[PDB]
Amino acid sequence: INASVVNIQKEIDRLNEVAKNLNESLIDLQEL
Amino acid sequence: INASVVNIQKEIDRLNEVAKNLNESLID
Amino acid sequence: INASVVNIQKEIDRLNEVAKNLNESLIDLQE
Amino acid sequence: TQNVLYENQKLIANQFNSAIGKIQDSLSSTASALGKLQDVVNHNAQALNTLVKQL
Amino acid sequence: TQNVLYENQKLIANQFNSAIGKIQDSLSSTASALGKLQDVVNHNAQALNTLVKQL
Amino acid sequence: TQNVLYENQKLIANQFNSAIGKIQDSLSSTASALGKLQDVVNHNAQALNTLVKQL
Repeated sequence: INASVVNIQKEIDRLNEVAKNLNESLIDLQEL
Repeated sequence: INASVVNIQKEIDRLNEVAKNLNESLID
Repeated sequence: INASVVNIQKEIDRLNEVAKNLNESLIDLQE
Repeated sequence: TQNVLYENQKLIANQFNSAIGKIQDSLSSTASALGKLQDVVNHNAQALNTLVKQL
Repeated sequence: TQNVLYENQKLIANQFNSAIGKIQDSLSSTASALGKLQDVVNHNAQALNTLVKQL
Repeated sequence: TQNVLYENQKLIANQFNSAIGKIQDSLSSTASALGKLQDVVNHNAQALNTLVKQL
């Protein structure tokens, strides 16, 4: 009858970081 | 000693909306 | 008074399945 | 050469559409899982509160 | 023909960038939902623990 | 000029591939978080039911 706690802050922080990192994957083409 | 409810319906609705809207990003 | 349990194993396994399947969508262009 | 360029463009588009389909699947699964977790967490919170009130 | 190829490239890039924006939104929403669920789960765990310790 | 078109093709392919890698990573993290939430929610549900039966 003991309640445990969950810790998923690493996964959340990683999701936010990847959200930010995807900006670097946007395509900015060279004008021909 | 009150228990709280969680409300993430905004996030769920937005995920479903994106799962539908990605059809618009398909290349023809 | 009854506490219920959750079962989202199929969803978790689907996320991992998509993570793996996305390798077949990578681009290998003709030289 | 221009035909190699056009076939490359078609390959890019097809691979992109494939990836988007897979990503839509993942999004739907994520939403489903979050909904189930919401339901169960709120159900168990209400059960705990009912227990407290009944005592 | 080269203009047509460049325009196809711009089409592909525009569609890809829009898809990336949508995916980023989905990532941020999933992070927000997971955070809220963590907060409520731990709060209610502390609330069950308190109930046990006060019974 | 067609060298610029070739470079654009390669840039599109590489950016798409890196974005897909990032998305795969995020999917893994989401799966991990969901698994942990499921485990803890069901451990706390069993704890509550056991408290109920004890009382």
